[PDB]
Amino acid sequence: LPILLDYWPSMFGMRARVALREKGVEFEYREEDFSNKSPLLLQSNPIHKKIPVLVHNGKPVCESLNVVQYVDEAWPEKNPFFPSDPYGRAQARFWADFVDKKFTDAQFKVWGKKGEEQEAGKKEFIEAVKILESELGDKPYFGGDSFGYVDISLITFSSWFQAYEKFGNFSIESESPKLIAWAKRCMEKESVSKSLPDSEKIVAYAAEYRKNNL
Amino acid sequence: LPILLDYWPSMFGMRARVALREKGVEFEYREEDFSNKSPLLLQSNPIHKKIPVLVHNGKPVCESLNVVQYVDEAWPEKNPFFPSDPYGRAQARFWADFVDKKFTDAQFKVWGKKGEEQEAGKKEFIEAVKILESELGDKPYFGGDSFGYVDISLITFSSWFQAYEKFGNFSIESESPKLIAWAKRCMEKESVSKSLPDSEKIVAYAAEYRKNNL
Amino acid sequence: TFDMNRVIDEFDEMTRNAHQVQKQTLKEILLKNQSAIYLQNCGLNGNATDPEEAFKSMVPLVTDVELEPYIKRMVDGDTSPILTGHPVPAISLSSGTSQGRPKFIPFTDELMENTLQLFRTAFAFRNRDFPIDDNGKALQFIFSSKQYISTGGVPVGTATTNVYRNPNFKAGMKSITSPSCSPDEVIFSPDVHQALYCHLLSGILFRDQVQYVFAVFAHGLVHAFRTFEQVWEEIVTDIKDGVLSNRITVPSVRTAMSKLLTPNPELAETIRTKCMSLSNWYGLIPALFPNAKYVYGIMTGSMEPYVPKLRHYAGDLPLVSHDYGSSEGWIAANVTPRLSPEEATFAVIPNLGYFEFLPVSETGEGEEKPVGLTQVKIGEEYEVVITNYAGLYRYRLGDVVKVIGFYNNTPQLKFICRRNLILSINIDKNTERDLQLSVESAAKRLSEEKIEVIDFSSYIDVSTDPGHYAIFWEISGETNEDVLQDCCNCLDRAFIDAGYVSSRKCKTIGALELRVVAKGTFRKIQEHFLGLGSSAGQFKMPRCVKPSNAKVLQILCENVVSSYFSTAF
Ligand SMILES: Nc1ncnc2c1ncn2[C@@H]1O[C@H](COP(=O)(O)OP(=O)(O)OP(=O)(O)O)[C@@H](O)[C@H]1O
Ligand SMILES: N[C@@H](CCC(=O)N[C@@H](CS)C(=O)NCC(=O)O)C(=O)O
Ligand SMILES: N[C@@H](CCC(=O)N[C@@H](CS)C(=O)NCC(=O)O)C(=O)O
Ligand SMILES: CC/C=C/C[C@H]1C(=O)CC[C@@H]1CC(=O)O
Ligand SMILES: CC(C)C[C@H](N)C(=O)O
Repeated sequence: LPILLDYWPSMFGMRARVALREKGVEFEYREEDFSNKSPLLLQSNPIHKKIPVLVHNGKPVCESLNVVQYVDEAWPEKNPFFPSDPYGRAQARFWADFVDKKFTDAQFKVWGKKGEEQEAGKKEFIEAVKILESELGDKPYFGGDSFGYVDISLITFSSWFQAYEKFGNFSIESESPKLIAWAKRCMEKESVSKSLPDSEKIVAYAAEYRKNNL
Repeated sequence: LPILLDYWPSMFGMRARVALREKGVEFEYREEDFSNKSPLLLQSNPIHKKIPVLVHNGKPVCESLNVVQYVDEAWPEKNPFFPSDPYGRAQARFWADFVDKKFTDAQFKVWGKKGEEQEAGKKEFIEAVKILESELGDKPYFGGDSFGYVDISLITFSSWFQAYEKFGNFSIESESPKLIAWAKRCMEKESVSKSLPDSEKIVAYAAEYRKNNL
Repeated sequence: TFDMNRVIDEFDEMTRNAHQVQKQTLKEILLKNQSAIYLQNCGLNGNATDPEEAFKSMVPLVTDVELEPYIKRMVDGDTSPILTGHPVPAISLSSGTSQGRPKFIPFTDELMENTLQLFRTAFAFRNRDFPIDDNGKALQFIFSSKQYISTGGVPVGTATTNVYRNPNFKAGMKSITSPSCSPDEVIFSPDVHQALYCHLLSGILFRDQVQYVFAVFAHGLVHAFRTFEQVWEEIVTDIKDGVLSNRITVPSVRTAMSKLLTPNPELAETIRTKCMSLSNWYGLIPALFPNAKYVYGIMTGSMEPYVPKLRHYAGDLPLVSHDYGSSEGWIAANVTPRLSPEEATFAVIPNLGYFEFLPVSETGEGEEKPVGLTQVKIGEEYEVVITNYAGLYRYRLGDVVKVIGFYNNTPQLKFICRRNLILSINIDKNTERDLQLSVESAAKRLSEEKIEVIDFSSYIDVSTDPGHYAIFWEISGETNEDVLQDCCNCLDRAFIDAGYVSSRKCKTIGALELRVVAKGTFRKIQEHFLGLGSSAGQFKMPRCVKPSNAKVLQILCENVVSSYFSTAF
């Protein structure tokens, strides 16, 4: 039984849970007090001390995207996230690397910081969701003709979309609708419809974060 | 012929070279001017314009580890960079990204800064040098039983080792004989013997860089 | 003027002249309504000394497909009248479908007279068994918060909506009911779930004055009381400070409640103790109003499964079954309302229409010709056939009844279940599944708010250029727009089929409009339907509105808490 070290609002912990539940594993979730990082966690990554951590054969598997391809390679018979070709693989990896850089830091800016920091992040994330909307083009998903690699990668950001809508006092949807549009599409998968906690609470954690650091 | 849009001083150019040359594939190298970027380069790399980008069969592949992985995946018939096991691959990707971020960030602090941050970078690079040493022991490579994927990502910094001993004022040989000697073994191969440009050139450039930009 | 004794004796007379009034109702409906064009089809002219026999010999049976086009021409820009007397003041729908697609039935003022006299009579019998204080109040989970106007400029309305907004609603109902506790503005609020929330609050407002707790439906009641379990601490915080929860947004409702809001920390103390003391919320309704004589509504058939949970909430208080009839036609009222839900029956009122019954006896279907209402055989089951002021003449609603016995000269009828089902291929689909995909797909973004979609519907607007699908939701709670706008996009994105792709992209028929409505809309529809009174089968809701469909339609547009045209595309 796969043991996962997770965090209720971890977008990355959610990358793990979404990946695993998308595949077909029954697994156990353990919630972390990062104030007190677990004995098994502090043995899984004694330096980052960071999650998600899927534990298999007694071998800690770490980092979110690392973990989801771990998901591919651990049960390679039923639900592949990549298509057959190497190029398509490189494109999906390409875009997961996209998900991970200016996109994450920009959202981190929109709910985590304010003022001069804020608007930089706000145009960054609208720029992000726009290049995004452009590459979505038409596809149900992203990483293949079906539920994909990076589907898992960026779907889990759409419960924080509420947080972003409110602190940014924006609405990331009249500027780029097909994206959020794609998101509540991807919500029908049982992988994300049971792995991801509620947004009002996620919005509140962003609010606890904010109220702490003003 | 494969098209490499590259920069000769870049370590990451060199990994494209090491992976491509390690294989046996014949390619055309294109030296890129950031002041006057090639037409092919804007089209190949619209979003970030960062070298190297390999054009193959009219499809572009960009970024560092991704080009290497594409190269390994595009030509799986000869010398494989990764292990057959998912988990071993797992370790490799973890270590490759490891070299690219923390080792590399401290790395930029080595050749690219002055003062207390330089001092910080120096603390950081010798330590991560020690942990690179920790993962290793008494062996030739990284990614596989021969020249491997993580060797690919990290060996390119060996051209820059002369600059780090130089600007770092530190003994990587004395504290970590293992990493450097690992570098010189990889240097025995034409893959690194012909992909790593004279360290004198990059080492001169870095100083010239220092002089020129505040 | 409502008097218990005269109305009951009069009704008794009516019950014993049941045969006469049925006849007289047929002669009078035909005189009043003689010129209808299908009547030319049969050859009728009216009156003479052979009227009743001639009516049955000449007038054939009709289905939904035969009735839908005709009164379709009545509603949409052709304000032209068709089958009873004049053009109609309102427009309706039937549960189950006309070949998978919308059904429609006409509305007249007489139905309002039918309502007022029926409730006068029903209230009397029940007040006879459960006498009330005329200076009290009552908890009514009742709405008519919505009126829109059709594409031809003619009002299209539910039974809730046309009664309650009727100019004669207030004065006619004042004498036979305990005054609803909530203001007319809350009842007719653009935000009903919050207004239901204030309706809870409202009956809660005059607890000691409350004589009874009323909802049309028991599922309505269970809905309210489960919701109670949900929101009791929020209500206590809201009413105590004299400031309603910021949840509440619509201005008219905000003004009404603000007229009623001032700080009172005291009662909060009482409520937290009382509500904490309950066991799994058992006997919720007696807990809230210790002195309500009864909980009132239809407790049989489809609602029978909800009645025990309501019993769980009502404690040992009696659940009194409500009467049995509608704007399609009223048939029966409960004249022994103290009867338990398991033994509950309804006695037919014969002045509201001329009704006939198709025998099921043989095997299937039966193919026997129909006998008279009093000519019915006791113990056996028949399908109700309707002739009346509702635009249906010897109409097959498609529904099975049982004869429990005769209340004097009128029959007592009994009903089991909800399903009047034979179904066909719709053209409002986007098959039930795909449309269901659309609701469920759009609903998860509501889910992150801890909300599920309790129900849904859709409408084709050919008034506008380009036309547009309007998707409608009944949901558990209030939330922000950004998600609901996201919603609408998903309903577009969920309709899997290609046809949708060419037009919505090409815009030959316009952007889907997600008009989000509040609580009980689809409940009122079910309320309407099992309360249709011809029927054991009335629970199946039409999912997508053709120009024909009108029940769900009435409650649809103004009650839209928030409405959106996709900012997608
Ligand atoms: N069962 C019933 N419940 C409530 N009101 C009824 C009922 N039957 C008849 N009515 C009277 O009929 C009046 C209006 O209903 P109305 O006929 O306008 O709706 P309709 O849509 O045009 O027809 P329908 O209700 O049968 O589908 C309602 O306002 C109500 O007063
Ligand atoms: N980009 C990283 C995300 C890592 C990250 O940002 N981790 C945070 C949680 S979101 C963390 O673990 N912080 C450790 C702590 O605060 O204790 C990845 O590839 O997953
Ligand atoms: N993302 C690239 C990084 C390449 C890179 O850093 N290239 C250098 C050229 S020396 C650069 O971008 N300099 C930044 C600039 O010119 O603005 C990769 O993975 O290869
Ligand atoms: C006569 C006034 C209202 C109509 C009757 C309705 C109620 O108010 C409770 C149930 C009943 C449903 C039904 O018989 O149509
Ligand atoms: C009380 C009634 C007006 C409810 C009605 N049966 C309807 O929902 O149409």
